[PDB]
Amino acid sequence: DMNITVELTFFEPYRLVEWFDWDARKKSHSAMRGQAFAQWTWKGKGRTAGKSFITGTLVRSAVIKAVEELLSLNNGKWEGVPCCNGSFQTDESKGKKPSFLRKRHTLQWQANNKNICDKEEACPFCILLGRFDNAGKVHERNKDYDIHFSNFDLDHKQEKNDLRLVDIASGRILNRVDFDTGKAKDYFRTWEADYETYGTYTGRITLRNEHAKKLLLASLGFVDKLCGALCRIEVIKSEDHNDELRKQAEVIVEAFKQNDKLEKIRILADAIRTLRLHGEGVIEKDELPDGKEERDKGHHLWDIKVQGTALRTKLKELWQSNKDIGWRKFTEMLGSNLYLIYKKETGGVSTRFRILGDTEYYSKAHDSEGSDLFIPVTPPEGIETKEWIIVGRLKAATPFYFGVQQPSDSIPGKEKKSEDSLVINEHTSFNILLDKENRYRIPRSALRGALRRDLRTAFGSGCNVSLGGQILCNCKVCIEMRRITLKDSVSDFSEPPEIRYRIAKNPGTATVEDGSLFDIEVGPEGLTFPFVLRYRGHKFPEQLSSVIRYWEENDGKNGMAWLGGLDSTGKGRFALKDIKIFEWDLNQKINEYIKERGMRGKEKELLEMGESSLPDGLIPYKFFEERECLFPYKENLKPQWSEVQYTIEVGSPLLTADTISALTEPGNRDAIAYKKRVYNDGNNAIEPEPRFAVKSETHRGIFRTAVGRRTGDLGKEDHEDCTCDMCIIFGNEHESSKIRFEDLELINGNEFEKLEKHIDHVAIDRFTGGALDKAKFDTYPLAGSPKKPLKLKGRFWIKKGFSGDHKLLITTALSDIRDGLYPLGSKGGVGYGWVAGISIDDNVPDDFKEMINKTEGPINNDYVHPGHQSPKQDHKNKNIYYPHYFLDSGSKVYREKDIITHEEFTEELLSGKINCKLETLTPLIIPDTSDENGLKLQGNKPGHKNYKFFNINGELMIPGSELRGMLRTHFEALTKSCFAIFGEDSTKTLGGKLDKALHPCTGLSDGLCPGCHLFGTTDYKGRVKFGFAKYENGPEWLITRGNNPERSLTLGVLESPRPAFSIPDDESEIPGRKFYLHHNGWRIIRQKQLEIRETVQPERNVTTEVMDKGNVFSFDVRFENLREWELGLLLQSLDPGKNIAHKLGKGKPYGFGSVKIKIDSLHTFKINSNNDKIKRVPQSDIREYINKGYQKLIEWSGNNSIQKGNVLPQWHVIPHIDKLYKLLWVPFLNDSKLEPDVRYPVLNEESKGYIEGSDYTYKKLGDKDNLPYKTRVKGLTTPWSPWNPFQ
Amino acid sequence: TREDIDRKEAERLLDEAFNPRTKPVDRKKIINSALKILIGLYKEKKDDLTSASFISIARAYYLVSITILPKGTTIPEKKKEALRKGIEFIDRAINKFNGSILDSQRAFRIKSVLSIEFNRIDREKCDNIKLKNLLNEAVDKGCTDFDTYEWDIQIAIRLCELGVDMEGHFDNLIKSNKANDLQKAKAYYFIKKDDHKAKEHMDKCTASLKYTPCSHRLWDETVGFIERLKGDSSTLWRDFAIKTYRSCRVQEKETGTLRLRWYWSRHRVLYDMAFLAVKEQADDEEPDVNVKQAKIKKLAEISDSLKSRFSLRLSDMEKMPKSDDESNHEFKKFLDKCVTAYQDGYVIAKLLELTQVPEGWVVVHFYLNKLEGMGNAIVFDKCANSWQYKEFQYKELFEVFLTWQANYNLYKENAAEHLVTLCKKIGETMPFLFCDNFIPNGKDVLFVPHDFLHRLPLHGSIENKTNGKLFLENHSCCYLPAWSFASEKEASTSDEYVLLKNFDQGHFETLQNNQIWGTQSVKDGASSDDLENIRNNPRLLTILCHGEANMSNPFRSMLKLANGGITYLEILNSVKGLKGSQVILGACETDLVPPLSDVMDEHYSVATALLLIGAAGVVGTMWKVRSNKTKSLIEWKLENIEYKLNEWQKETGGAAYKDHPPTFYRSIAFRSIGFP
RNA sequence: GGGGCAGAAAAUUGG
RNA sequence: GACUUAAUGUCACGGUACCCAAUUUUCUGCCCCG
Ligand SMILES: [Zn+2]
Ligand SMILES: [Zn+2]
Ligand SMILES: [Zn+2]
Ligand SMILES: [Zn+2]
Repeated sequence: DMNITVELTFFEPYRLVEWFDWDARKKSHSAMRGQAFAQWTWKGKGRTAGKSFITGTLVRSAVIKAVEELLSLNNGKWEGVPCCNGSFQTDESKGKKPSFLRKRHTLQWQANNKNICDKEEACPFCILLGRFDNAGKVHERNKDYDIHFSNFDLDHKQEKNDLRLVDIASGRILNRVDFDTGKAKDYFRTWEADYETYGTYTGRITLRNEHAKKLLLASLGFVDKLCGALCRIEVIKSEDHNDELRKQAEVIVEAFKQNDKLEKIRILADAIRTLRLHGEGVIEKDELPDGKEERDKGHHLWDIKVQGTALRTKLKELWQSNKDIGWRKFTEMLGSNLYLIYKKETGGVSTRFRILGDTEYYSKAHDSEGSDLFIPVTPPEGIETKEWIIVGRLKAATPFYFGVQQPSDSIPGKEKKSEDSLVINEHTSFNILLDKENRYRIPRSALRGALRRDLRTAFGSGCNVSLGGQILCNCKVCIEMRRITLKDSVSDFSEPPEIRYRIAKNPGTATVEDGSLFDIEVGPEGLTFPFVLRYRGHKFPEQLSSVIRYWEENDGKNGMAWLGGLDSTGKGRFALKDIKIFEWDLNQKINEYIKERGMRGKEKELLEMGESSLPDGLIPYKFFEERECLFPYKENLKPQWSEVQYTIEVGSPLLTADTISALTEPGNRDAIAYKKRVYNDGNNAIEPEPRFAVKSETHRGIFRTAVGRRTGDLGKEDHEDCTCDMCIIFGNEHESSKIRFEDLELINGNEFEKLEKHIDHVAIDRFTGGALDKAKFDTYPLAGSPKKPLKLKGRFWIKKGFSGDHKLLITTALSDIRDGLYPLGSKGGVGYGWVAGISIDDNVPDDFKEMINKTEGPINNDYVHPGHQSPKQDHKNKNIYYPHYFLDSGSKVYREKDIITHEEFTEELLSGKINCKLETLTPLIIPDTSDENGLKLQGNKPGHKNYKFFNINGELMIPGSELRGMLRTHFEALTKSCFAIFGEDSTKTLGGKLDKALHPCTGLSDGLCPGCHLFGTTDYKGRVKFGFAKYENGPEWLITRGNNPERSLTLGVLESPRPAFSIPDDESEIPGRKFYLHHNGWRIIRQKQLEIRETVQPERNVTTEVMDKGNVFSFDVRFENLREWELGLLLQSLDPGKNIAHKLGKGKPYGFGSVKIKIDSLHTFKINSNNDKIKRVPQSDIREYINKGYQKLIEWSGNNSIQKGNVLPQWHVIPHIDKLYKLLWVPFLNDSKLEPDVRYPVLNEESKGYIEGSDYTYKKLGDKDNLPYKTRVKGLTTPWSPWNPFQ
Repeated sequence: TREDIDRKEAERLLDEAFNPRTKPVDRKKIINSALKILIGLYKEKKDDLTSASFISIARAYYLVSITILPKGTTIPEKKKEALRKGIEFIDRAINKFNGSILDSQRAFRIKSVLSIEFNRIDREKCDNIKLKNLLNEAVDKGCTDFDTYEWDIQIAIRLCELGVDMEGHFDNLIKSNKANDLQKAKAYYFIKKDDHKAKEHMDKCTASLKYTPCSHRLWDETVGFIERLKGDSSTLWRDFAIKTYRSCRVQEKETGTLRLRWYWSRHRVLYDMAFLAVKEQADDEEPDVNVKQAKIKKLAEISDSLKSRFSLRLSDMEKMPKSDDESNHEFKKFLDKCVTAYQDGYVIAKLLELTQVPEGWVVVHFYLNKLEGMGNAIVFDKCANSWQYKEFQYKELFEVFLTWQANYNLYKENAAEHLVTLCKKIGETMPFLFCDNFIPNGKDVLFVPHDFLHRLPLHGSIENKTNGKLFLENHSCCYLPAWSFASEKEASTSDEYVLLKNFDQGHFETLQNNQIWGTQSVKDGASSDDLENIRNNPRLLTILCHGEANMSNPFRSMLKLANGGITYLEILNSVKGLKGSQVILGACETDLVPPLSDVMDEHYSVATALLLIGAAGVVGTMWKVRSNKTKSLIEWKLENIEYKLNEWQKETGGAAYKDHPPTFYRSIAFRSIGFP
């Protein structure tokens, strides 16, 4: 007749629901689904505070189920007193149904009591149920109950005010995923509550019969689950900070807006978020990157004046003002506030409305009328029941992702919303699931869904889960899954996640689509989680053993546990390690199970427990079947995914840009390489150094683009309800992908010294000939060489069910990657990321090996231009010329509007590669500006810069950007194209003096010039790719005797061009492009070497290494989708003939760097026609291409009076080709005996290097008494006109 | 103005969708493109949007909600989502007043048709009183142009269904030609209480349905009108149910050997109302006996027409692969005809006779009527040439069957006492199969079961008495899934015996050491291509393997042989050399059909595919037994091919249920599934 | 008599 | 002990926030008169 004070403690996050009595429960769907949860009621008014509890009927149901199971174990007895089966049906004629109905099976046994239970005496089971009581179904006084359960209230440890809902609960969206398609069908919400602070409930049970006390106290220790969480039942005896940060972020945004730099604010936001990965010292020790030396402006954006001070000191003051919220919350809140103010000032709040994608569905918990059933289950008398417990750890072999909805939607009170209303999105598009202490989490539902998926695969058959149900499903999967209990996992790691960006490409123009950037949070690889599984039954299943052996890893085999939600990109493959299996017998060790409470909540101790410290009743399980004996394995689970592993060799620099890490790291660089954060398990830190990698998204997109171009499916405007090959292999909106890709990791990064290389680039104006304003940049890629290649190891998984044609498509894509059609990374058109070779591991399947293995002259132009005979062929060595001249075409440009696409390999067009060689006729200077000190000599004399030759890992090279710029200037001058790179500035501006047709092509509406059609623009990728040139043969290192290095030259002072000389006298116009003259003016610089190291300051001039004449370099030009005349004009621009050459490098006014390009081989391939290796393309058809290009130029000129035929073209009939070929004519090549004298004037006699009586100063050449302005401009437009006697 | 250009572009797209010349895929692309441009215009002009743009949004959502096909035996939530969004959108349209009169009446008519469709598809959300108030306000505005739009006619017919009297509007309702005959009969019945024109126009409607496919709306509304007429106790439903049954039969006649029919929800209630109509007309007093026998024969014909096909789902129709290239063409014309009928409704051997049995046979049909909750057994006797019928209830039998199913699927051999309880419950619930008047003593009985009674052992029923006698001790039983599977011309005529075997865990090595299997076709380690090489009509084929049951498609239930096994469709296609061949299958039925959770089930095993091929009979097991029992059956059939199965079941200990229930479990598991 | 430029322009989410 | 349960009947451990997208396109480390 004594009370019992009971406490229940939760060891897992449990579930909460709002309280409605009995009819308002039927009004709501969440309340009908939310029974058997914990209940929340509001206290007071305003919907802010309340209290939570657990009803006594739920505890009564759990105790009744435990009593029935314990009586079923001992064959209807407990400690010697037999029990009857009891009653579980109610006739509707007398009395009402008891407000809850049972759909599950009821365990029964043979009743051998030989008595019928009456009111006067009854068994413990009947008196525990409450059959023969005075109270039933209508409440009265709290006496006349034989056994009574009170409500269970939350034991708040410290007394405070009324507890809030947002301090205890948090909302979350769960899912249901179809098995055949791999896509969700519907969703539903729930409230999850904390167990660390708010997981203890206290109640009272009153029993007025000392005959069923032992069964009740035993059954209290057999309850294992309640409210969606593991439990143990025992018997006892900052709005102001957000407002301040919004005000200061408004200050920063206005300070940026005054400088007309609003669009950087977005970028700045991301940078501040990246500062959560570092410590606080990056704002306290000032480790943010400083700018270039001797620059008045500092960094790109860390040195913008905000109300008089720099941005870094403003951030220091802001961190001193807000030190009480931590570093992480400060960075995240500042980033979010800056993003919100940017979105407000721009004008678009990003509405986020979705047409027909919600489908929120709750299971109809009400019973439709009919189907009130009673199903007894009778176990055989002999049978044994056991419980198996499996303990281990989960390890992430790849970066993982567990998706969650955005904050300001996971608020438990304010879930009220409407269909019409739009939803404001936040800074991060895809968030990750975390704990309250910012720990990483594997939820129970994802583990249970993955186990259900692998069990359905292992059985080979199963049911799709039905929600509105009156009869329990008897499929095998469901029978086994009704006996499995899991537990949620949290790591011991509380560091911030990593942001990974993703774009999407437009296949027609090969550039980025509009509105396709997004960012995903990923977790580190190598993290470890606990793993607990329990199974209660009569025998251990073979399919469960097959799934456990599938998930674990060993030597040779690797784990195959796919959890999470980015599986096609390879995110979420786990492995199972440290597996121990223990067995508990229940027919003889039931008291020990009751006493130890099943080790619920003490499974961490079991992993480190020895053999001799186990409790009583728990034995190690020895009959665990090995992997080669499991028949559901190796028939259903092993052939499911197959692995292809390969290695790519890249013999060029490789750059996959980051652009935010370059902002937040020291060095002051524009684009740096991509790095990963890998976690270590032996030492609990992350790692000291990162690992360079190529993303899985990138080479997934490479494979997809290759397959789509070979088949022809990229050209379709929509892929909704599509059965094409690309949508079958790579998935769509309605189907998941049949192929899964992983990252490419660098495997040979320790064989290098100085892994990263510094390469700087510039843009050269077409008129002035110098560098353009704000057009200088740097890149920091990985240093790959033709003799020191980078090796990247990658992997992709393929599914069972593939046909032969799709395997042929994948093999053809791999062969296209091996041949070099798809370069990795960025800046591929200037030679970055060019694939040199492939290799395939020997454990790749045999059919793939056979498919990849089975898929494996002195050309001259002989044309001679008649050079300008009045300068040098009349007077040999008595004239002085000007080092640069101007080439003037007309005004008209042919603009084309049917632009050639990149989405297929068209039938009539051409694609292939050219192998070319380059020979130096004059000395060549290509500096290496990574090291300003270079050789030596900075310590002896301050100031002076000295460089070496350009090299990667000790191999002399010429970059592809220089060759591309030289060939682009030649092609645009040949084809009368627009001025591609131009600047508008001080003496009106010189943009207005240009004709409107020669302005650069902006947009695709008006069309594209031939240069912008071949070489590309901002919104159209080009169709030519230039590679890095390698040194092959010949001499080296031009030797001057008296010099501090032997292979060196100290050059003269060289400064910026002045357009005031070229266009004076306001009624004048820009005279076209600027070209330089071929001469041996380097001998004057060489012999006058002592007079240069004195008589001028060392700060002005530069010292460099030089190469002699006769060197040979080799390089490659690749092309796709070229017409015959475009290829003809390209082959003519490469090799314009005998005695015509190009200009490359430093010191072009002094005569350095005359190069001759000779074509060695041309190869064209046609993959629309069936197959063969690449052809040879002999001399006749390439001469036909040159003739087609000449006829196209004749048609563009308009003078159609010249006939057509198979005659060798004389190019000098057209005027501008004649002017161009006179500008690029070499007068010392055919063993002629003439050399010109080309040098600049002297500027105001008695100055440096004035010859005695030449009268060649700028005083007597710019004073209008001789040579007026029109004669001066005409003297710069005619090539090779003499200046010292002035024609 | 550019906004009017965008609006007229959207209306041009919607009127392109309205024309009955476009395909469903083109309709989907056009209407979702129009919805994309309208939602972009909404995002641009969010609060400065005019009312008519919101009206166009709701109209586009109605056209989207038309073209969503129902997958599964329930309403998809995409349709309800589209309907509720179009209701919300038109609500904020009609709260945005001061349009013209045409805009106001157009908004009210769009809201009316949206509320009508949402009330039809969902009842608890949209009650009838809200529909009454909404349509009363809509006709208070004056949407009564019955010569222009059919939507006003739908409003009128729905209001006459609800009860708002519209005898003032009756002449305009009848004189309109756009209203078809069903609305005319509904108007004549619901308002004027004139029955003769209603009977005429209902006869025209049931005559019109004989070429219309099953996926049309008129079937659904006709059966709903018949059920409403039945609910108020009229006198015209008894003819209309039989007329609609005859129309559905003559329409479903137009299919082939791939027995499929479209799944619509009100098929079963139509067949139940037709059965109840013919049953009541047979219960009415008639002095001529031949009319009564003809009406009982019509009951049997109704049951046969229900049992003939098996009503595949929609996602199973889209999901299943393509083979043999002509059955693909018949399947594709069936599928595209059905879907174009579904959208076109909304945009604007020879079969034997029932008395052609051999002499000395009694035939028993079953029909579970879900409306009255009863079960009817129809008996045909050939020697007396008579028809009779009796009734029973099927609730407690379903409870005992589910108890046996749960106990079996947990403890396979130890559910023998629940098997005995189920057999005694069959004998108690259906006592007429022990009476001499219903079934004569000593005649072979053929059962044609239709429900979960396919799974019940009928031969092992126990008489409700003290010393109970089994059913199989005096009668020889045979089974059949439907009467349309029965055929003539056995003509075995050959003496070749073939074996196939894939599983080696069963101890059949003593059986493979036999000398009867002396032909080249006998082999261990069988495959599907080795199954399709059987040459010319073996007398006895024995397949020993396992089974896998697809729980949605009966076409994908497979026999576990090598190289992926052989499926139902491949048995229908590839196997040709099995005419007049007795087949003994070693795999149990429980591995070939999924376990059931409803009272109704229609899932056909591979044995009926063997019957459709041409086999003479299939002898199999209902549940899992030991391998030695199948070995003894195969040996007894090899030594003796003429003898019946009930003598073997009696001899081996099939009458020992009171003392040793494992022998009774192993004995009565064997069933012959083929009619001579 | 004397050094400049040291990044610029888009895309920041949609099915 | 009110807020806050009904007692001969609760599978919610009956449901993976899932599917689809290449951080990319263009650019000579160059160079003279007040
Ligand atoms: Zn009792
Ligand atoms: Zn199931
Ligand atoms: Zn496609
Ligand atoms: Zn251009």
